[PDB]
Amino acid sequence: GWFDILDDWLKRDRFVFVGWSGILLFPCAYLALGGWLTGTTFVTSWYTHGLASSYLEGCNFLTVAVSTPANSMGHSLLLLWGPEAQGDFTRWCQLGGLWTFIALHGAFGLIGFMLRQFEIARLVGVRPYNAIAFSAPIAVFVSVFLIYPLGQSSWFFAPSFGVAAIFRFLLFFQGFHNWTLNPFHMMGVAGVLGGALLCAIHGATVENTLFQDGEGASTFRAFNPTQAEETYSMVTANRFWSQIFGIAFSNKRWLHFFMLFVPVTGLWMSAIGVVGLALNLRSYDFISQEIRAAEDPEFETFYTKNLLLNEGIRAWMAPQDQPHENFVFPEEVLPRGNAL
Amino acid sequence: GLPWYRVHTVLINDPGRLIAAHLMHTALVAGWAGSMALYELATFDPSDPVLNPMWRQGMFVLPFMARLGVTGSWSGWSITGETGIDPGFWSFEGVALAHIVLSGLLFLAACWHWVYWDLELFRDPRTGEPALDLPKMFGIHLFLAGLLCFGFGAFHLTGLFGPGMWVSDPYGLTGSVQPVAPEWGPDGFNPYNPGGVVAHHIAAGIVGIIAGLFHILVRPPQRLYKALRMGNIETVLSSSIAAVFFAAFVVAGTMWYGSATTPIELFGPTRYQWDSSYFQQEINRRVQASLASGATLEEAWSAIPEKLAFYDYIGNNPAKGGLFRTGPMNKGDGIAQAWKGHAVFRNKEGEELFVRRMPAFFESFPVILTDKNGVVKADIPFRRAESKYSFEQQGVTVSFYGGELNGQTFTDPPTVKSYARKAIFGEIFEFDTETLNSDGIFRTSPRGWFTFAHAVFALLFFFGHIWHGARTLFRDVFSGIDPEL
Amino acid sequence: ARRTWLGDILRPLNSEYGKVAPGWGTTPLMAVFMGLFLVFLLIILEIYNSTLILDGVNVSWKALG
Amino acid sequence: METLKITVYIVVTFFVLLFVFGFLSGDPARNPKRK
Amino acid sequence: QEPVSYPIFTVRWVAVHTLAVPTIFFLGAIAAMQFIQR
Amino acid sequence: RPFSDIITSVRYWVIHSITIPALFIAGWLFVSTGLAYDVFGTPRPDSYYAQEQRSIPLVTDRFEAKQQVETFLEQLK
Amino acid sequence: DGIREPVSGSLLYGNNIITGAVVPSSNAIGLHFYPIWEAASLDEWLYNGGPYQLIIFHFL
Amino acid sequence: NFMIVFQAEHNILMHPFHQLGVAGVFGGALFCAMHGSLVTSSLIRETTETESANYGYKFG
Amino acid sequence: METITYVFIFACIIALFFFAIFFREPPRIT
Amino acid sequence: MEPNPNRQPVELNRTSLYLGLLLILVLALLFSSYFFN
Amino acid sequence: MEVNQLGLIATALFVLVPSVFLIILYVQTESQQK
Amino acid sequence: TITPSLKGFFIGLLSGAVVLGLTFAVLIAISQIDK
Ligand code: CLA
Ligand code: CLA
Ligand code: CLA
Ligand code: CLA
Ligand code: CLA
Ligand code: CLA
Ligand SMILES: CC(C)=CCC/C(C)=C/CC/C(C)=C/CC/C(C)=C/CC/C(C)=C/CC/C(C)=C/CC/C(C)=C/CC/C(C)=C/CC/C(C)=C/CC1=CC(=O)C(C)=C(C)C1=O
Ligand SMILES: CCCCCCCCCCCCCCCCCC(=O)OC[C@H](CO[C@@H]1O[C@H](CO)[C@H](O)[C@H](O)[C@H]1O)OC(=O)CCCCCCCCCCCCCCCCC
Ligand SMILES: CCCCCCCCCCCCCCCCCC(=O)OC[C@H](CO[C@@H]1O[C@H](CO)[C@H](O)[C@H](O)[C@H]1O)OC(=O)CCCCCCCCCCCCCCCCC
Ligand SMILES: CC1=C(/C=C/C(C)=C/C=C/C(C)=C/C=C/C=C(C)/C=C/C=C(C)/C=C/C2=C(C)CCCC2(C)C)C(C)(C)CCC1
Ligand SMILES: CC1=C(/C=C/C(C)=C/C=C/C(C)=C/C=C/C=C(C)/C=C/C=C(C)/C=C/C2=C(C)CCCC2(C)C)C(C)(C)CCC1
Ligand SMILES: [Fe+3]
Repeated sequence: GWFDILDDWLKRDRFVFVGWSGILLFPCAYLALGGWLTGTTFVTSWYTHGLASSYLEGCNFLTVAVSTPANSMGHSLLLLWGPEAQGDFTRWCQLGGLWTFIALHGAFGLIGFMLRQFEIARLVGVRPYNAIAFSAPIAVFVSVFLIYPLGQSSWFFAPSFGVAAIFRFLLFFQGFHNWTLNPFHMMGVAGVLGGALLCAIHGATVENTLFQDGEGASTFRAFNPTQAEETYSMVTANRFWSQIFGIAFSNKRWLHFFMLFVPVTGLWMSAIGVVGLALNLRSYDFISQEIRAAEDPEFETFYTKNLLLNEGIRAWMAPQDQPHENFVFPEEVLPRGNAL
Repeated sequence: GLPWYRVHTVLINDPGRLIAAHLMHTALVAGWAGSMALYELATFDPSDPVLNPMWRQGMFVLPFMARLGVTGSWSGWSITGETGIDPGFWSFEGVALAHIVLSGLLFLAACWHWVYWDLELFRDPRTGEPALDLPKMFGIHLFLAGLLCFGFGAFHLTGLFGPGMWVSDPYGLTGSVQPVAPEWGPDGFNPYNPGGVVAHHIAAGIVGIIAGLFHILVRPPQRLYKALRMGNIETVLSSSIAAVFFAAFVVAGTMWYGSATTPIELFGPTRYQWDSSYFQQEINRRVQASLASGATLEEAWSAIPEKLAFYDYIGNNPAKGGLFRTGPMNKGDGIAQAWKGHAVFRNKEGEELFVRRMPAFFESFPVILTDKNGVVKADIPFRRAESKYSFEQQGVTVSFYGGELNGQTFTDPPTVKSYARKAIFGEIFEFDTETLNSDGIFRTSPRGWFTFAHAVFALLFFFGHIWHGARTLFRDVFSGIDPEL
Repeated sequence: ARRTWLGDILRPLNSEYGKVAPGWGTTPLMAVFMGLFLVFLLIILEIYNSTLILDGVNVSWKALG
Repeated sequence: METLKITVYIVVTFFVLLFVFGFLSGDPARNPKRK
Repeated sequence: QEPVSYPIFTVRWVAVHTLAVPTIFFLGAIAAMQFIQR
Repeated sequence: RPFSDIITSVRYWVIHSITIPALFIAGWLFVSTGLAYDVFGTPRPDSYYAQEQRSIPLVTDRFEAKQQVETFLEQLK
Repeated sequence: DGIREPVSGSLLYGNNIITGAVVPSSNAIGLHFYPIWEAASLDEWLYNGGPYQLIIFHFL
Repeated sequence: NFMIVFQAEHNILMHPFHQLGVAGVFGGALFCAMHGSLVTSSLIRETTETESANYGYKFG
Repeated sequence: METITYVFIFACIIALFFFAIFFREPPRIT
Repeated sequence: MEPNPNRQPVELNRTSLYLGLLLILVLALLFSSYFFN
Repeated sequence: MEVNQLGLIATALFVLVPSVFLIILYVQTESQQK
Repeated sequence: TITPSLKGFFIGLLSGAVVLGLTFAVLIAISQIDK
């Protein structure tokens, strides 16, 4: 009646589509972006960590963030109307209400886009591989921004939206979990560099086996969008690659599926890796190495250097990185290379 | 033909064989359960429950049947700690062998159903090819579940025929199985209230009967039938999987933050109790209450339970340990024997010092002695000829109150350092590392393994969900598209 | 196919594979179960995270009998 | 260890000479078109 | 393209106007911050 | 529809050259009268410390968090 | 580090795959060309991180 | 070990060029994934639903 | 004990390269 | 038994055999370091 | 130092049973026809 | 009794319901106008 009217007004063709997914996607995405943009502009983090992170306080674009809540909030969501600000907007901004605001509204914007991709694919009449492929960034998002702080004691250890605050996350993860020495991260890095490797090489091969159909040196003008005749010699690409490297694709369908497969799996394996850290289960040691370095003090490996360096990262970043513990270390118990 | 990742697709259109496969799978899950129980009963030490409980020995399936009230062993020892019992048939072994017999029954039927797959029952009485009437089945199965859920909550948890369930006190010193009683109050929604769990299985029980009846009586609207691709079995798969990782994420969370149904006596303390100093506060409450009523320090601190001090130790914190450190918690730092007692460090002046205790985050933390204000008075310095606050220059002594070192003092610097560098771990115990060849590096808790695994599986079952949802909604547009030519 | 005693007992339960109910039917009745169930999930989640501070309910370990 | 210097130099020299003589030897007509 | 039975303000209208007034208001405020002495 | 049709029509100019300077001035005056400091409660660069509290303000309870920060602002820090 | 602290990077002297490496040339050797025949013995050519230069020049 | 000493002695993360390098790798990986999905979702029907989709291409 | 396991796996991987290159399934145009 | 027309063979080929062996082998080499600990 | 002899068995089964699984799958379909 | 959290919670439920109702009413009205 009115339902099929609401249907065909939404599912209609326009300069940019909306659909049923539009109803969830657009408010959530727009609020999350808008929140980050006002947070980086006016909002302090001086009542939480003792930082300044906004243009109003005098910070540049490389040092701003919408910073996390305080440690004493636990895992509270900090709702505007709730009994931690009691209907008050100023305190709600100071206590970090914008971080959770942005995080939840962005979490629903991701589901909106995911659904939007499904809907447009069902409409156009193609297979939905692009929506299955898009579950890797949502896996990463909910493993790093949601599951990891929910395994810890607060939102305080989650990464803050900002570039330098993510850099501090990199150093924190390296320092306290030795994150590069965990095999799931090895697999994620490999998967991602292999995605990057396939990108350059596939482009370079297709663009350097093109047929003559133009008049000018540029061959960008020899293309019509129809698929009636082939646009690059696949046979030649195979013959080339089987001879310079040893193995080659001889199946386009499989080549493009390999391109889908490598980085999405990489990110999935890394998502399993960071949920493993949320319980503080962390690959940090090989027991055989400790017992050996215990019985022989003139044994050295690069791994032992890395653990001494991890000591340096932790002991020197802990004071201003965990102010809620009110840590005070004397200057004589800080670790030093020259004291060894 | 079929590739290796679609080989189990000869059961999509054939019901008889599908039942057989499901039955055979259930027989494996049940056989594994029985066999795991037997395996853990071969590696449990029951003599010491105060300093060698189940959750320190890396027992995974043993607490789950102790949660509902099995406590007996035919050996005549219980996990509560009483000896010279008899439970009748139902011991740990009883359940353990019962699962073996059930596995066998299910395997025999699975063979039958694989062989006699063709029945008139699966054929349509109109078209004569295999169909299942899925809404009817949902109705019957919701009826079956609601009836059994109502039965479990009504007869088992109340102990009105059954045992009851395991309840404890806030500090997990005394824990038992008792009949519990329902609560329909608002407090029935507090997870730290047993009564609410009883009330649930009754209320949600009858709600399950009504809906189970409803779905058998009415027939689905045309609109939903066409919408969620009904009559295609593969959407039942997709919906059911969405429900599974809902449930998984909940049991990972309720286990990790703890609840009244994962007491701190069948899974050990949580980390949210170490960082909030849950047990240190009860210990202080008792000892100040003891000193105010009059007592000396020696008397007062020896009055503390061995259990309540044993929880106040970072080796029971499941946030310590690692991903590739294997075996029991005992394999990490030895089987506890006895308590050395509370350590009190003092300066030559006459002031009492306090050692800052280690956080969960670190893998080595500097040793610092502060006084009341919070300012450092002593430390063990990392630097090796530059010191101001070292124990030798300050004259630090250590005294013990309570336990086997009671009334003792140590005044030579190495022993004072030895006790202080392990005082950052909390209370001091004596451990035995020569009977499981422990190497002194922590191992994580069964609580922690549980929440790690179920989180991982939930994160994968989300992928499972969105893939099987796509297969049922793009069934007729797979195998490539008509290129409209 | 093969006829059996047990199949004959259970036969009327899988024969209605075709039947639907006309128009939108009960779909408006479902929509409030959606619904108030989701509101209930909110309530019990917000009690557990202590964003509702009801009198008589104290979410703590210090509530065990 | 002194013999080792000389035989490594001879090997290296042999390969670099094949290389240069190879590129003087008619390489711009080794293409499959316009040979 | 945006509809041809033409509602008075279409969907493109809110899309450009939820991104028009904040950025004009913002680059006027960010510019004022530059002339704060600090 | 192309920007060429939008960049020319007089009604476009008669709205815009009137609305945009008001918004530009509303945005300018918002920071320059110091109102952004009160509505977001961000400190001015003479109000991060006080002469009786020379350490960082830190919240340490979550239901009196409100009262704790109002105390720090009431004593003129 | 040219002050007599060797580093083990070989599997046979108790490393696994993750910790193993070919350990760079010595700080004492510098930017010098250091083949087998500019050393007094193979023993001390290996002691100064000899194979490191030998892999990388050929590889580049 | 190399990365960690490199970061300490020069702070490579605040160098704008390293930031373009990670953008190129993240974007390269990203364009690979979406290119793969868009092409494999547009394939023609020469197959059936018991034999893989990849036997629609017969070589060259 | 540990070194043998490692080198056996590396040896299997280079033998696989040889077999995969010189005993492939020959891709042939139709 | 009684013939069932739903049953079908599985097809595995030489290239997929190589890919699978390579994946199991590089996985083996990566995780042995942690299993031995 | 230490080698763990259950870790040995762990790799041994990990690399055996799927290689054996794959070698049987590849051999039975090539031993049949056209 | 009605704790302060219960008043804030009821306000947030009603205001969230209102947002969703007005947006759905807005889409129906505009779609139904230009049929
Ligand atoms: C569709 C888009 C959308 C979505 C999904 C959300 C979702 C959310 N918002 Mg948001 N919001 C939106 C649009 C949206 N908002 C818009 C347009 C604005 C501007 C007005 C806001 C402004 C806003 C603010 C300022 C905040 C939120 C917050 C929140 C979160 C807290 C819970 C909440 O309010 O849930 C939304 C929905 C409900 C609470 C209830 C829906 C109830 C329904 C479906 C039926 C009710 C039935 C019945 C009447 C019950 C009777 C019971 C009785 C008999 C006992 C949550 C993720 C907060 C947040 O992120 O905090 C961290 C926060 O600070 N919202
Ligand atoms: C037929 C009788 C029967 C009985 C009485 C038991 C009893 C027991 N089994 Mg066994 N088991 C059985 C059959 C049986 N089993 C079969 C057929 C299998 C094969 C799958 C198993 C597999 C099995 C395993 C794998 C294990 C046990 C274990 C145990 C113990 C578990 C207690 C516990 O904490 O459960 C806890 C169970 C839950 C919390 C599950 C709740 C599921 C819910 C929430 C789903 C709701 C879905 C529903 C449709 C929604 C609507 C409901 C409606 C009312 C509104 C207990 C002694 C455990 C053990 O330690 O054994 C030694 C264990 O790990 N059993
Ligand atoms: C007066 C009757 C009555 C009573 C006393 C109870 C009592 C209870 N019910 Mg129950 N119930 C009843 C009737 C009743 N029920 C009826 C009639 C129904 C309808 C069938 C239900 C349906 C119902 C459900 C579905 C659930 C309960 C749960 C609970 C418990 C809630 C408190 C708790 O432990 O939360 C503990 C946990 C929570 C409050 C968490 C809820 C989280 C939700 C809503 C979202 C999860 C999002 C996501 C998937 C998580 C991961 C995100 C990731 C990105 C990080 C409590 C014991 C819950 C339970 O047993 O938990 C163990 C649960 O899941 N009840
Ligand atoms: C993260 C992305 C995601 C995506 C893309 C999908 C996609 C799909 N789901 Mg699915 N689902 C998800 C997550 C997701 N789901 C989660 C987390 C759950 C809960 C366990 C479910 C449970 C579920 C079931 C049980 C079923 C589906 C079904 C479907 C399919 C069709 C229906 C549909 O699109 O509903 C998508 C619907 C939503 C994403 C819900 C949107 C909710 C909104 C609009 C309001 C939220 C309330 C309020 C405003 C905010 C509260 C905030 C709170 C934190 C306080 C489709 C393949 C069906 C299916 O597979 O049919 C074949 C089916 O049976 N879904
Ligand atoms: C919950 C039950 C469940 C069921 C009944 C199915 C059923 C099915 N899945 Mg499936 N799936 C599930 C969960 C499930 N899945 C989950 C959780 C995910 C996310 C990880 C997926 C992701 C998935 C994909 C992506 C694909 C399937 C496919 C298939 C179909 C093809 C036949 C098949 O299984 O190949 C039989 C497969 C084999 C014999 C090879 C398996 C070799 C391995 C990996 C075995 C490892 C065993 C494991 C370690 C044991 C522990 C299990 C643990 C959970 C307890 C079939 C309908 C395929 C399909 O739909 O084809 C059209 C396809 O492409 N599934
Ligand atoms: C979850 C959200 C998230 C978001 C949105 C960003 C965003 C960004 N990160 Mg970060 N990052 C994150 C999480 C996030 N990060 C996490 C979890 C980690 C891992 C720990 C990192 C680690 C990280 C590092 C180490 C670095 C970045 C950098 C960057 C910038 C990269 C620019 C680029 O080309 O990227 C690649 C992306 C693309 C090529 C996509 C297209 C971008 C363009 C051309 C168009 C933009 C269009 C529009 C404005 C946005 C989309 C709208 C939509 C409706 C279509 C960018 C601002 C770098 C940085 O800060 O540089 C200053 C850098 O060094 N990221
Ligand atoms: C003593 C010794 C030697 C000891 C060994 C030391 C050592 C470090 C050993 C290594 C072992 C190690 C630690 C491994 C760790 C990581 C590991 C186990 C990773 C695998 C797990 C993983 C990440 C899984 C998920 C992601 C994934 C699949 C990643 C793989 C990434 C990867 C390298 C991809 C291959 C990239 C590649 C080079 C492709 C070339 C393809 C090719 C032939 C293209 C040419 C081509 C292009 C065209 O366009 C067309 C048209 C045609 C026709 C054509 O042909
Ligand atoms: C294990 C890796 C193997 C890789 C194998 C494959 C790739 C390599 C293929 C080629 C391998 C063989 C290369 C040729 C080796 C030559 C032997 C060799 O090193 O001998 C020279 C070696 C050098 O011996 C070195 O001596 C050093 C001190 O100077 C140290 O003691 C070293 O440890 C010792 O190795 O000596 C011997 O082998 C014993 C003495 C031999 C005396 C007869 C030599 C020939 C005499 C006539 C030619 C003299 C030339 C120099 C003078 C010129 C005129 C002034
Ligand atoms: C329940 C517990 C007990 C169970 C019983 C014991 C354990 C059983 C274990 C079974 C394990 C099976 C795993 C099989 C893997 C086979 C893989 C496979 O066949 O792929 C190839 C397969 C098959 O591919 C298809 O095969 C078909 C049938 O032959 C046709 O030929 C198709 O055209 C072809 O494309 O592809 C897929 O399955 C798609 C998903 C991708 C799979 C991985 C691709 C390979 C990627 C290589 C990455 C190498 C990384 C190097 C890293 C270097 C680091 C320095
Ligand atoms: C928070 C909040 C909210 C929301 C809000 C919003 C939504 C806002 C928005 C806002 C916005 C929305 C903003 C925007 C801004 C913008 C900007 C900031 C821009 C920038 C730009 C630039 C910077 C440029 C650059 C360039 C380019 C781009 C190109 C080239 C050239 C150049 C370089 C020049 C609400 C109310 C709901 C509630 C309360 C709270
Ligand atoms: C027939 C019969 C019988 C028998 C029975 C039996 C004997 C049973 C049991 C059996 C058993 C004996 C069972 C068991 C099983 C097992 C299983 C089922 C397993 C599984 C496993 C798994 C699956 C694993 C996995 C994993 C891994 C490997 C690693 C990591 C982790 C995881 C978990 C993932 C009798 C005498 C009664 C009589 C009648 C007939
Ligand atoms: Fe391409």
